[PDB]
Amino acid sequence: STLQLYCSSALENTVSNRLSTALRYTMYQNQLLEKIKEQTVPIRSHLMELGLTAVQLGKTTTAQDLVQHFKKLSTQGQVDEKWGPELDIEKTKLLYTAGQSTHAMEMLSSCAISFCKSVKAEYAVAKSILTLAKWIQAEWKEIPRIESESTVHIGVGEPDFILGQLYHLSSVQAAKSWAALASWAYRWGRKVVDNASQGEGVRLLPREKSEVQNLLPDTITEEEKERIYGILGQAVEDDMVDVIWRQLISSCTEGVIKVWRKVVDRIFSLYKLSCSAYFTFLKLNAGMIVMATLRLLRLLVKHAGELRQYLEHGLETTPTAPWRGIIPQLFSRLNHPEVYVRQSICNLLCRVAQDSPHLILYPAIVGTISMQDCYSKIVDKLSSANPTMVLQVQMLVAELRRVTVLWDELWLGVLLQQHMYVLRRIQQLEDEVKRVEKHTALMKPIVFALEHVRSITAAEKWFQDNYGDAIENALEKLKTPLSWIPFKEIMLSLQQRAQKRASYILRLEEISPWLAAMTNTEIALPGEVVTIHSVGGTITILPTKTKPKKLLFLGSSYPYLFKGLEDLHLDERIMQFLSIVNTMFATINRQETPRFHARHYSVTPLGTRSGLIQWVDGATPLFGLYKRWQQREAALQAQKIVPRPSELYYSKIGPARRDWPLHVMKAVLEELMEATPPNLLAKELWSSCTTPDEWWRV
Amino acid sequence: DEGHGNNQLRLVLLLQYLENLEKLMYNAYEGCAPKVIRTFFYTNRQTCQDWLTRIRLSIMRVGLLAGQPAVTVRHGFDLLEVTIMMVVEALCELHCPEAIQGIAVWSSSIVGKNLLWINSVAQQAEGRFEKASVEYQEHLCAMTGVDCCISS
Amino acid sequence: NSYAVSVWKRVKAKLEGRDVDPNRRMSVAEQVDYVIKEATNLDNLAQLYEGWTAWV
Repeated sequence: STLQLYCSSALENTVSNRLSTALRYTMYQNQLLEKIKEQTVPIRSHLMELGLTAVQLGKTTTAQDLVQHFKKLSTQGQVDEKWGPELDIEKTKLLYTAGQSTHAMEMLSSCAISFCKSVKAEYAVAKSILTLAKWIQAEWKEIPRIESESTVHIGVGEPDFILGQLYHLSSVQAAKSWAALASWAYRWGRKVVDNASQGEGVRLLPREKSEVQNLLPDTITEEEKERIYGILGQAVEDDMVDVIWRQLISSCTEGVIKVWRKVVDRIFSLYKLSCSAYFTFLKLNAGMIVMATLRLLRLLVKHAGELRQYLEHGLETTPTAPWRGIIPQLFSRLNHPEVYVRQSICNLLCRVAQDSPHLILYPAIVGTISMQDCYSKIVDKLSSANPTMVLQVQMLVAELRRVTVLWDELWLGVLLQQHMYVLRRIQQLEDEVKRVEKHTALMKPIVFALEHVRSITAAEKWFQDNYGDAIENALEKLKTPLSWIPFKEIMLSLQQRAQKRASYILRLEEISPWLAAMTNTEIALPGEVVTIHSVGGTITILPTKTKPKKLLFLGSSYPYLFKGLEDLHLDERIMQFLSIVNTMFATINRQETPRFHARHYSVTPLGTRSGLIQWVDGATPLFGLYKRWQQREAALQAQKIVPRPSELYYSKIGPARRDWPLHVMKAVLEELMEATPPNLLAKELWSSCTTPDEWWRV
Repeated sequence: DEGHGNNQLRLVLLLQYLENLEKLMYNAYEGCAPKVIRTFFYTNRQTCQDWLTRIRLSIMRVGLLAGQPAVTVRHGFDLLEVTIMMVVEALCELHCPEAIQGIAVWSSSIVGKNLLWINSVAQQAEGRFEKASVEYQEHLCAMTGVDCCISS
Repeated sequence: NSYAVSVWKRVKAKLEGRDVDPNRRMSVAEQVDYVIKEATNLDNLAQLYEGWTAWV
């Protein structure tokens, strides 16, 4: 805030500068300019500091106080200043061009595109802004070589040439000036290719060339020939579609020239996306980045043959590089239907793993367990050097898959699906007996499952076969050859074992003793962007719900959990989306005292129906405090839990099916809120603050 | 009352140099039995220059115009008897030329408007007279401050 | 695979502000107010499962 952050500093700075009786003249100007560029938004103070100063920024900041009030004159001044710095001053020209493009985002006066012809039309109009814009765009020749001469944008239909020319000239000389150009070019090339697939496109020079090629016979048929060539190039083995129709009417030599003309008519049509990808790669090399990465990935997957000469040439050769810790979606595109795309993705992954390989935490080792043609080459490539850190993570993934589910209880869970199947079989057997292998061979799926459970179970690693498999060989006594009453044996031999205690869980000495034995391992980064030092402490069965397994790591402290029979892949995509969102807030996460940040959830999928995620950071649940309040109320009433959380609703809903309340639940809701204090969490954060000032920030 | 139990909250929120959303909350919270909060928080939302003319306007029509000679109100926006909130409008004297500017106009306006009422008090004029920009008058005025000056 | 597209379109409409009405670009403030009203109405807060504990 101006006062008294800057106004109080400039106050004494002016005095220190007024006594000229060293270098107190440049820092004073910098302070005055910083006070001027605020924005937002004292206008009187800005004008005062401008007059005081009146580091060339003082010439561009003045152009913003005008934008705040006079858009036209402000744009005029900005475009006039942009023509000024012809000398080697890069940090100012790009900034001026960016500030003018945003102001030029109108689209309100409609003079830039309306004067687009003025580029080469013997221009004599209209306003100083247009003249300065044309004079600055004409200077591009005096210095991503070319954007579009005649056909790329207006030849086939595109946005105003002014914005493109400005974004291209802003490239002088090096940072973020390529993002504003690449994003615009790609967003407009998308619509260009859409309209092409819907319409068509052709140029005068190539059309005249084609007309003069197939002479003498006639140019009338050449009209339809060029029209179909344009339509095909717009809609786009695709090259063969051109000859498919070219050989239909004419059916005639020139077979190679036809494709040469079709690869040019569709050349300027995709030149927009080509320049977009070029600018995106240039910006990635020079330095949102995730947006550019996703844009390049979508441009490559959508169509790689045009222009492959750019993607295949810039991706492998120093992509960023790399961006492995930004976009993990490269694997989803590894199984592309066309060649020349995975060949480059593999090299990109190898390069990203060669440096900072911890970013790709189990990127392919988990994938190979269940695309595979490339995952195999990516594993060894990313695991050849220093095989200790890769073999360690492979054995960790193996142990995690072993500890999942385990399926020792899945047998009873799958057998419990016979609520009416076994009963129907018994009824049919009784009917057959009344009449007197059909009934015995009616449960073939249950028999197959009971056989698979044993085929997978074999030699607390010794307990799974001596405690779970202790009666597994006898649990199928009648189920194997055959009522089927002998079925609860195995269902209770494993269920009662867990029910014996609440947090029934074994230490690292369980089926996966390597954890307790792995007293030291290399850095693994189990779902993070470095502390996997030796091993966690212990695990738990999470008696809260079913069915996680918390386990620390004590990395160079970091809890996690397992999830059997759960596809922890969409969860990873949602966490990546949340990370991208949070990155979208970093631009505004600057005081911004309550920093915008959506709490993450580190999820690492270890195969289909599995996953290893961090349990939680320090965070108390709200239901915890609600149950605490309920217990406190129960204690206060007794001295005058249950609650229960679910039965409490039905207890006050009886005196009102589904049901249609309708018109009655809105009353039970009030009766419950009128009893439960609304300050349960409020007082929770209030007492949980050591100070009254920390309370406000919290 | 609510009138006094809200100006304190607004001033507190302003002291944090942030939390203008917390003040807009009360601005939308006025349903519990005013528009003054909409501008009381506009100092950190948009700027200190702005939200100053808004407070002046909110001071009417409980008094005179109170407008200053040069305020640039034309383009400066393209970026009940209380007896307490009136003096509580002293926030102007912080959004007013208090931030370096010509402050005498606002003090004269406050004096002229208080001439028609009572219980309106401004801030220390001696502490504001340090804007002379000349060591002569600066020393002539600083010697009157509550503190004891020095002699080299 | 016609399910993932149904969610992508829903997300694009929610970001486009076309969640409630696909023919009106509701402003950010209007969309926030609508979401707060729908997320705070006693009617909607009463037709929720008991496990949600909307009363607390």
